[PDB]
Amino acid sequence: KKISGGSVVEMQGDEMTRIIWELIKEKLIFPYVELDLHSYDLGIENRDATNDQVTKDAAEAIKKHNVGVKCATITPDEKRVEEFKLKQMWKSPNGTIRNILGGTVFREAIICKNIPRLVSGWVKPIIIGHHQYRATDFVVPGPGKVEITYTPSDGTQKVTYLVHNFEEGGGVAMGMYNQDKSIEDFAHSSFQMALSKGWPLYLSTKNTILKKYDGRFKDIFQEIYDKQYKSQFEAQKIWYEHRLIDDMVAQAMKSEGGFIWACKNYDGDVQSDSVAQGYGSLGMMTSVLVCPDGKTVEAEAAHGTVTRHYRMYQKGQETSTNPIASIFAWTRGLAHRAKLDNNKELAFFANALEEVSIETIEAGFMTKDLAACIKGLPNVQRSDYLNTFEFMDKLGENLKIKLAQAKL
Amino acid sequence: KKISGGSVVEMQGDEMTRIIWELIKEKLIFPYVELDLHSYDLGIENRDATNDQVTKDAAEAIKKHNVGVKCATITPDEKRVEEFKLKQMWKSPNGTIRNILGGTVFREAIICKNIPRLVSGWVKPIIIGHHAQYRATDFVVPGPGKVEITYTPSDGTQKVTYLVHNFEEGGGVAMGMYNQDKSIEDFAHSSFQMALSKGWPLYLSTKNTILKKYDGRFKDIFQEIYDKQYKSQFEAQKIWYEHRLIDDMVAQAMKSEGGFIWACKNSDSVAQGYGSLGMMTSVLVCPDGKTVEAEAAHGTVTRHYRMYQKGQETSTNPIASIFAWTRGLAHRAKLDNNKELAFFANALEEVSIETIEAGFMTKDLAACIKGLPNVQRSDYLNTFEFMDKLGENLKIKLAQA
Ligand SMILES: NC(=O)C1=CN([C@@H]2O[C@H](COP(=O)(O)OP(=O)(O)OC[C@H]3O[C@@H](n4cnc5c(N)ncnc54)[C@H](OP(=O)(O)O)[C@@H]3O)[C@@H](O)[C@H]2O)C=CC1
Ligand SMILES: NC(=O)C1=CN([C@@H]2O[C@H](COP(=O)(O)OP(=O)(O)OC[C@H]3O[C@@H](n4cnc5c(N)ncnc54)[C@H](OP(=O)(O)O)[C@@H]3O)[C@@H](O)[C@H]2O)C=CC1
Ligand SMILES: Cc1cc(-c2cnc([C@H](C)Nc3nccc(N4C(=O)OC[C@@H]4C(C)C)n3)nc2)ccc1F
Ligand SMILES: Cc1cc(-c2cnc([C@H](C)Nc3nccc(N4C(=O)OC[C@@H]4C(C)C)n3)nc2)ccc1F
Repeated sequence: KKISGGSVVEMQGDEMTRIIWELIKEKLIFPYVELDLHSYDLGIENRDATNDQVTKDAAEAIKKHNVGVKCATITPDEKRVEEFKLKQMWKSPNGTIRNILGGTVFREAIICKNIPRLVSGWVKPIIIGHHQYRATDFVVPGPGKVEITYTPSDGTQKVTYLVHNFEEGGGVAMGMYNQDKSIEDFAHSSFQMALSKGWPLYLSTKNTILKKYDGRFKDIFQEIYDKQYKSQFEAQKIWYEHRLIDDMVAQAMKSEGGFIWACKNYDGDVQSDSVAQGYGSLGMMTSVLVCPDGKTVEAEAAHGTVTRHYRMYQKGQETSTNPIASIFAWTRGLAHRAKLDNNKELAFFANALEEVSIETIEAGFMTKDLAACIKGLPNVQRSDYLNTFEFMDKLGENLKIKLAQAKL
Repeated sequence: KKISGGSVVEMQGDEMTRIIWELIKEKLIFPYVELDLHSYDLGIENRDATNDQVTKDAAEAIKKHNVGVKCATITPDEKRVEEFKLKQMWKSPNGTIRNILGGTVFREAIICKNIPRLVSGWVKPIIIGHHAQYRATDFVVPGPGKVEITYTPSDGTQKVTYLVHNFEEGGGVAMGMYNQDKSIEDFAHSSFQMALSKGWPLYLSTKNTILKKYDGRFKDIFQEIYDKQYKSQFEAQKIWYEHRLIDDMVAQAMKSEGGFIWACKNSDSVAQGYGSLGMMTSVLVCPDGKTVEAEAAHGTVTRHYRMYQKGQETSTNPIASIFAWTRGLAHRAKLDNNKELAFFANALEEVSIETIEAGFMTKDLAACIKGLPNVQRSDYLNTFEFMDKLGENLKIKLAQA
């Protein structure tokens, strides 16, 4: 009866998202899909006990099965250690996975006709790809010479570059780098994303300023395009072009959306996440780690565990947490699984669940944050929204009807 | 009798803005104000004829007289070298001026109650200043090996060597960048001076959680300069200074109503995408608190100038160019304690906002309310009709006194 799903590496998480995650599987995934699930408990109470081995095991499993779906997890800080009696302030589970699997992170917001966009003209989502987190910075305490050097590993002559001669007083200095392989893995991930979506791709740099550094990004993309993708792109009526960041900002805002934007100097936490957080649309933002093979993906919600809401849930208070970015972690993983397995039944299910989600909201049934995008952050009434469990139920009902009406 | 405006440095420019700049002086400035006008022609052909000496002299004149008002200018590229048969690709005049004067550029959008904002909650303008990557040393790493950054103090008692990266698999790129304390101090002074001038609070944003040393130094110097030199001046005006992590600042700004100064350590391209470039001012604030260079945030508007050249009707927004004059004249009035000039510069800003708020505007403003496809010929005024309208309204405002 159920749809064959195939091999999927699941990762359980923490707090409010963990609550939502189970509701998704129980009400939206499992009644219709039978999966070869390879579940890992990346909850903090199990990550500490297993000495963050569950995190390492989860990562190797995604490499093996090619499809990973991750719940949001608590990234440990000093204050969290007192709450769980933590044996160590462990690494970020996402940092660990990214270091193991590699690849480019692509962000995408979920668009609904009745939910205003920051730029009203955006009817189709904009997808942003990006690799200062690698920088080595320090204080210069007084006069002296700061130099940056390259020492070949083969014993040949080191090359010296003067950064600055501080004649009077001190200041600050830093060194940054990028590996050709990382730039190549980013070009491949971006060209494959544009083909898998049927949208054009743009790369933005400041190669007029950082002529060598950014010039290398522009040349690598172009080299990979012309030799491995130009024909495949031209046979989909789409394209690839390099843009200076200034022209790209303006172009993006005058656009209708529906393009891929490979952004070199990009701070996703700020330019996407913080803007989304301030706009009140974090619950509608998705993230997908796309490895250079074109086979390995790890899909997740761009947001965190939603701690504030989880506390109200513990304190017996009613919550209205948006589950869409969480559902879309599942739908994006299942869509990629279907692509690999040539599974038309699974490809349809992933498509139908995304549509039910968009359609329910468009029909007037939504969580508090979505109601706030319409009415204004402080202007929501209880009658404007459905709570966490109420919304999941409405999605469930609409998913049933939609799947029954599709046979014909 | 006309107002005695005093010493003002003016820089004439290029293409569409040159046409607007001359209309502003003839129609809005010269009928009410007399100036001891130090006028420099930064038109591309004059910069070429003088080997860019006019640009350096204009900057020297701003330093001497403290007030500069600048028209947009062509920055030569390959296509411009050919178009004007230039002796060489002359450097940006703005770069030359900024290099000679020093200081921080603050951008500010002009708000009208009938004109939609990107974030509707912003009912008051946000003033943004960036620290100004351009003094970096970047290179290509040909293959495996170590990239290290070293500091050697002048005495020679020490040497610290930091690993940037040990390239183990192939090549890539690397770069080194720096900031002198003086440059950070100057940025703090301009920022505190801007906040004191507007009577608005100031926020410094950095990524000090990641660049703990590099950005922590910006955080430390701003706090130290504030505590010793500005804290009492801020308390007297009931304003405040605070540091913010960039992530929190962006979220906070999105939820804000505006009316603050934002010193950014990491707008006009956002204004261009939005279709509001003609409503954005730009002001270079020197750390001395005496020298100011005011201009529109936009360029010469070449696309519109080609239309004007071909007889075709143009609807170029002149407000940002007007606000370059009002801002410079208001600073001149403050340095000289000239109530009449202060009154004039403020009234010209009010007239501008009132005219737009009464439904008399340019195509870009009409497109902001309605959207460019739905814009009908009658929804907007052309450059010249709009300038005449502002002129009529200015005469009335000034007559009612
Ligand atoms: N990939 C991952 O695993 C990530 C994990 N985290 C972790 O999550 C924890 C909490 O982080 P925090 O800074 O609060 O970031 P969150 O994204 O969890 O929450 C930030 C705020 O944005 C709003 N928001 C986010 N998602 C939703 C949603 N689905 N529905 C409704 N509103 C939403 C809420 O606003 P309001 O409070 O106004 O309701 C929320 O408190 C930390 O322990 C952190 O380590 C953080 C980022 C990523
Ligand atoms: N400070 C300075 O002196 C600056 C000079 N420049 C110079 O200006 C020239 C033109 O550059 P360009 O890239 O076109 O940048 P511009 O800012 O001159 O124009 C870009 C576009 O923005 C819109 N726009 C800008 N100003 C106005 C206005 N006042 N009213 C209505 N719309 C406006 C128009 O859009 P639309 O086409 O959709 O109508 C315009 O074509 C170049 O030679 C460049 O070097 C550039 C920036 C600053
Ligand atoms: C101009 C410009 C844009 C962006 C940018 C950032 N993040 C996205 C996300 C991944 N996708 C998307 N797609 C459609 C709508 C939409 N959003 C929306 O309406 O409000 C909320 C959210 C975003 C503004 C966060 N977000 N797109 C573009 C980045 C730099 C820039 F300079
Ligand atoms: C956090 C954040 C901030 C900013 C931003 C950019 N530029 C400014 C300028 C200097 N001032 C100002 N002030 C009030 C309104 C306002 N504008 C407005 O509403 O539409 C037109 C114009 C600008 C968006 C061009 N512009 N302010 C804020 C942008 C995105 C963000 F995500």
